[PDB]
Amino acid sequence: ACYCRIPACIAGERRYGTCIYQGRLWAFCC
Repeated sequence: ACYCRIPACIAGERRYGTCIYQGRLWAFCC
């Protein structure tokens, strides 16, 4: 399962779609 976009190990994969929730997008983090 993928989490949201947070200043973390965002590398590896980059999600194109963005999640609008409280102003926080979801990057591909695993």
